[PDB]
Amino acid sequence: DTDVNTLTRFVMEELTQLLNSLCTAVKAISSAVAKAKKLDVLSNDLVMNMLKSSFATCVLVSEEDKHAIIVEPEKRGKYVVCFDPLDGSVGTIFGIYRKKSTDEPSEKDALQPGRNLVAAGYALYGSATMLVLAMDCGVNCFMLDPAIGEFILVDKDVKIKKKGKIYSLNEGYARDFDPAVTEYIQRKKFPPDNSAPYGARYVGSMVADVHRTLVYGGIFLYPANKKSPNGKLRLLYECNPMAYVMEKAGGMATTGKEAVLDVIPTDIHQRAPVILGSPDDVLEFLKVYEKHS
Amino acid sequence: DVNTLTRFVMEELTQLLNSLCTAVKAISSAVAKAKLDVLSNDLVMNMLKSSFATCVLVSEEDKHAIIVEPEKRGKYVVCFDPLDVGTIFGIYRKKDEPSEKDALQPGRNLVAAGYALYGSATMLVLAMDCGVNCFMLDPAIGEFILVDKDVKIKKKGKIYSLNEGYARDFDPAVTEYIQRKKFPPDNSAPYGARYVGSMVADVHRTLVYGGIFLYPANKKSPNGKLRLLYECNPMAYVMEKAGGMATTGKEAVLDVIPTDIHQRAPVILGSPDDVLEFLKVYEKHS
Amino acid sequence: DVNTLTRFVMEEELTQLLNSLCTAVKAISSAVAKAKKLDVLSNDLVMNMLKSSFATCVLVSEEDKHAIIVEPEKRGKYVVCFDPLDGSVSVGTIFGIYRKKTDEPSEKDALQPGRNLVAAGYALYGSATMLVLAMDCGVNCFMLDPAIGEFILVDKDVKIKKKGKIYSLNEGYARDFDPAVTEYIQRKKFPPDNSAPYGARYVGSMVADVHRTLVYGGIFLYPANKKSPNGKLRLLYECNPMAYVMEKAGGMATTGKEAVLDVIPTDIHQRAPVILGSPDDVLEFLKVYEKHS
Amino acid sequence: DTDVNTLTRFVMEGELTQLLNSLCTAVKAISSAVAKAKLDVLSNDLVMNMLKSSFATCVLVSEEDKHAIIVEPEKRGKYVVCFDPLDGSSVGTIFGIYRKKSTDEPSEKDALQPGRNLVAAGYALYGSATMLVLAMDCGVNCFMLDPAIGEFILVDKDVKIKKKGKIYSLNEGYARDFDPAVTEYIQRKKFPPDNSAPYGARYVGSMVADVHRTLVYGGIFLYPANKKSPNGKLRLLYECNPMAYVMEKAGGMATTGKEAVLDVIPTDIHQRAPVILGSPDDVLEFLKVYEKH
Repeated sequence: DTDVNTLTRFVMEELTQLLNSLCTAVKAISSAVAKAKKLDVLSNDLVMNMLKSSFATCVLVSEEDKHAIIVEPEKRGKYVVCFDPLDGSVGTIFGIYRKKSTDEPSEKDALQPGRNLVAAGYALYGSATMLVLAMDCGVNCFMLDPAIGEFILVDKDVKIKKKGKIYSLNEGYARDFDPAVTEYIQRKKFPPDNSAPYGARYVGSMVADVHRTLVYGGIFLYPANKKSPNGKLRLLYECNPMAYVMEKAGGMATTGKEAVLDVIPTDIHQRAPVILGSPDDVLEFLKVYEKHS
Repeated sequence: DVNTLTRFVMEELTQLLNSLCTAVKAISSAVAKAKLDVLSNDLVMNMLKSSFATCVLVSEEDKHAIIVEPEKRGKYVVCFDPLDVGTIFGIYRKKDEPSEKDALQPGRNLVAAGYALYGSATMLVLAMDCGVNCFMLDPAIGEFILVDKDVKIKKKGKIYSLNEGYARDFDPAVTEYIQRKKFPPDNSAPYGARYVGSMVADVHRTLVYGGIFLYPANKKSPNGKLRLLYECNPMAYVMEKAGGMATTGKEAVLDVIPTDIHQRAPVILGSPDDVLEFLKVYEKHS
Repeated sequence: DVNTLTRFVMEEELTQLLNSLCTAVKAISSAVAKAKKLDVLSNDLVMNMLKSSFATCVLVSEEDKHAIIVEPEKRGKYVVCFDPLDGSVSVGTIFGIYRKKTDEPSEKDALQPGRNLVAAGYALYGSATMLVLAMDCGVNCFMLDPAIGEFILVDKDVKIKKKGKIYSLNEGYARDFDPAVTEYIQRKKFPPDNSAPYGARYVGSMVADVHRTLVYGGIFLYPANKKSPNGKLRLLYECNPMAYVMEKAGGMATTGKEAVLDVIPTDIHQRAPVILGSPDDVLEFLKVYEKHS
Repeated sequence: DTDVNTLTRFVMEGELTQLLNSLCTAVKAISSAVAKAKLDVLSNDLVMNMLKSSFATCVLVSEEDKHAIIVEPEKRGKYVVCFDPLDGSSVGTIFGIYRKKSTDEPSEKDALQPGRNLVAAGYALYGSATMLVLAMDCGVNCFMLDPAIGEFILVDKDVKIKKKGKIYSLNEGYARDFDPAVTEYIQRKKFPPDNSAPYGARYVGSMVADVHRTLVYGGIFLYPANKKSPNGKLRLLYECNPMAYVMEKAGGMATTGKEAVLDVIPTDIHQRAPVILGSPDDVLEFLKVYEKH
């Protein structure tokens, strides 16, 4: 009340400037969402302009642009940012790297594995706007307080449930499942040990589904198959930030054959399968997966 | 200049809906800055009573019907779910001393029904005899504003919506229908699946995008799980007034005659082609 | 349980009229916050809202040369005189409501003395939007709660202080004041009874100055001057509503010769001098006025 | 809308940015609390806590606290802030920012600089819209709080005051105590020697509102010395100096009657100073009369 605990204060304990400009873009997107393809492009412009104006970034990768944006040298800082400004048509997803090579900034500075992330998270636009921010120390949830236009810390050092009771994927594409996913889903509905079957939830928007997985536990799947052999979600600005949040909350995220965060990308827009969530549920999937390998 | 819900309704019932809108705005605010369903129940009850338009009030939260004190008594009976997130409501004219039996009317008797959905924006869908209209809460001025007139649902959709987690307990007809959605026999494209787990959100998506929503009966749950009076009937009335369908499997939800205010009903609703297709599967398999 | 203006009115057609007026005030409040053109915007809002209420037949506004006659299908039994954006920081809305007292509605129905008022009040657009409503039984204050978009009862049966310590007028017109005003003002600064001089306040917007007078006591004057020899403020939709609020709060409102509320108007835009506020202060002014006539 | 021009981005063109960012947070929180209404002690605590957390300040002087606050060494930065957290309790917040001049341990004496040494100064005015006026070496800029996104947005660049206004502003209730020069100056406003139009009078009674009107419409604002108060009534460090700085950067004047407010060398953090400020032609006419006495 008299000691507002804002995201700025929490992070202050260049990166502060970066995240402040991002919060400004998230608040503006939140407002534009509340008063509603056009919104996609305007969200992108907002995030690009705010991140450039922070003096903290040198390379920006967006879902909207084929090539990385290289920041003008007068506005250039040391961070690389990959973002999805309006995921789900909703939310915003971001991942922040430190530039590693010492040469002139280029698309290659964004090709780091998620293990190299300095900070990642997402904003979920709903009745309230929530911002989940993962850093090395752990995961913290902030809520936009619309009265004062600040993100307030509301949940510190978030940890995901060890085991969940919800599974989340688009089962309408069952005809195309690889056998491992088919059997894993069968075990959730027909538990061979006579325990209670899992409930199914699928919002259809990654940020909402992932957020519910974090808060309530369970598993979220956007898996590969013979039709989409690398999955559908984008590694740099969807899978890697979500995998980083999950891992820092004590969860897991795998493509099925390796940790999402260990994939070394060659293309800023490459896709990745992803299965993430409560560690016991992801382990159970990886166990069914290996059986089919 | 400003096309509010009250103006639409005027062109007593207006006083009832005005009081309901006040409760809905208060709940919308409480949801945003979050026992919450107990607060929400009190809100809707207190405003409905203060409207001088109601006599019998049925809520998900109260075991018995609330009878309105005679000073504040009006003509209408209201069944509502204050925090289903969303708010659901159904409004009947009474027809004798007001009592719990006045709420035991088939949904066919509804005068008005609809729901509020609390998201990034707060939407209110209102169905009356002449159709369905959609209102958005403009928080700048605190009024529900007309944004979609005479809403009709698509004839056929591309989404099916149910908790597939319960598949082991499914009725074989539901099992068969869902199988045809994923593995279409006539070589058409499979349906997508969506299931939020919140009935207002799932029904609203069905109204807007088209498709089918199911919370059907099985042998563990022969009457389904949703409540007829303050969940199924209002949603069914909205669906029918938008050119869609709502069936229990055996009959139209709106034609069920309740005997208890908390009784459950199976519900299958949405686009008419899709509900008809389910009914076809339902005929041949139990 | 929420104590709204519409609930208060119902427990005491007038309710639809006041409901429609509240919607216009809420909309004006928002346009003021996010701001000539606003004058006619606000007039349109009030005109359209009152017409759609089905409760009015004759509408008089500052912005319209002649009285508006409501189309027969939307007609009701009430006459409304209003200033939609008085003072156009500090602005407000002023309204007075009469019952039509014959034949076909026309301008003459608006020409009743303020004594005949059924309801009157004002909205003050500040950091909070306040609505003060006067009816037969007294004055009540409502605050707009923006979280829920309703006017909430905040002060019941408001009574003005018997004697205040603030006087309020534009002393820039000192050269044009008649001798009673000059002597009265001089008594406020140099009290012949060794009491403490009054403070002076003058915002220059009638609603703000009158609301301060109501809440803190004192006296407000807008006498005639050389360029405004019949007074400056408009009798029908400025002085009469404020005079009715004052009298219903136990205060007074005079032209000098007689009660504002007893003036019988001849023209819908005619002006009046006005002295209003705490009864001891207005009585002291009247004693000076009588001495000079 | 996609290139939001925030106070932050204007100031970035970074300890001063951090300081001003943290001040903006307190101003937004105060703005909301005023709208939803011990407010001055709450406001004071909010400003102190935000300024402390900024890591940019070392000495804080508040209108509310007898003694200066010395910032703990771990949160210490180079700036000295004098502020009036809720002036008028129409209300506003006033601030003046200095750079510490000294290698000595931070103390009350670091706040005893002439206003000529200010790095930044200004005020927030809470109303229907919340405005922030910021004066820096290069001039005066006005920002409007956009409540949709919780950011101060640049709405008017390089503000200049009118050369001559038509409004004078002071509390004429104190007339019995006026120094003869103020008496004569005010008389000339009402009875102009040259047969020009008399000035209008406005006096809200809140310094931020009265000064802001003076800035926007021109004219003159006076809280002068007299025999009872030889040093005026308003406070030099956190009222007179910030307003004098704003005025001079806008092309106006601000005098005690004997010298520029900004050139007074303070000896006490709470000392008073007379202040006469506003349009240059009007202040010069005041100084003509004051010299005469």
